Amino acid sequence: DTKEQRILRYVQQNAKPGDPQSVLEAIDTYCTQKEWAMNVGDAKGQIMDAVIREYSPSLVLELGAYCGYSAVRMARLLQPGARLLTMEINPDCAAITQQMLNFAGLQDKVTILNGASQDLIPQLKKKYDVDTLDMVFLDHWKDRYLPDTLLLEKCGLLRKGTVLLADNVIVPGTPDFLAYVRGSSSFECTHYSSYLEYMKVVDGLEKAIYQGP
Ligand SMILES: Nc1ncnc2c1ncn2[C@@H]1O[C@H](CSCC[C@H](N)C(=O)O)[C@@H](O)[C@H]1O
Ligand SMILES: Oc1cc(-c2ccc(F)cc2)cc2nccnc12
Ligand SMILES: [Cl-]
Ligand SMILES: [Mg+2]
Repeated sequence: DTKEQRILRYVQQNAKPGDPQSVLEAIDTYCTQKEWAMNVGDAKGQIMDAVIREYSPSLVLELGAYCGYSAVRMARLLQPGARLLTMEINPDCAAITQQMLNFAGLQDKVTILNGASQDLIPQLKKKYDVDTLDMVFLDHWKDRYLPDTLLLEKCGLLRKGTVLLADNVIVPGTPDFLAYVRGSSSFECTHYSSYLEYMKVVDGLEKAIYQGP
């Protein structure tokens, strides 16, 4: 089996169904003690929690689901009726994420889209009945942050005030995206310094609020 399957099995063996906090703790324990994995982690997760609570988004899009850690993190803090869409290109990870959210009891708040963000983003308005997004969490391959941001704009999915929150802007880094949003009059940017998941290595999140065309 794979690392991702081992994470899911550990959660099933150690966490409580319907208890998102126990799911997050089980994942963080496994990934601290057994095998490192690219979950956003508790340090950056706490910053995400604070941002989610501040903005109270009705509709959030996540790019990159992996095992569902960040989806559980965000979905547990959404207000009643608010929703998360998450895109995952790896079908095995899409299935693991669905099962993780099922285990956590958050399945009615989340839709997991199996496919590449660049193929799914253009279908959000027609197939998934999206008008505009309130928040986007970018946490997929780093070379897609800028192209997908530009694609979201082209597709009419951003509104004045849409909050982009980008993981890993220091490590591994996303140089084109970070330079672009910080240089653009269409974004108001703030940097939140933190640490790489499960490591004593500096990382950070960038918040970039869309200002319109
Ligand atoms: N173009 C794309 N569209 C959708 N998912 C993508 C993608 N490129 C990479 N990915 C996925 O992005 C994930 C990065 S890891 C995501 C971690 C997750 N947000 C968490 O914190 O828990 C991987 O599972 C990878 O398969
Ligand atoms: O949070 C992350 C961390 C890393 C990563 C990998 C290897 C290192 F050495 C350091 C950091 C990669 C990621 N890819 C996609 C989404 N999130 C990632
Ligand atoms: Cl951490
Ligand atoms: Mg990340």
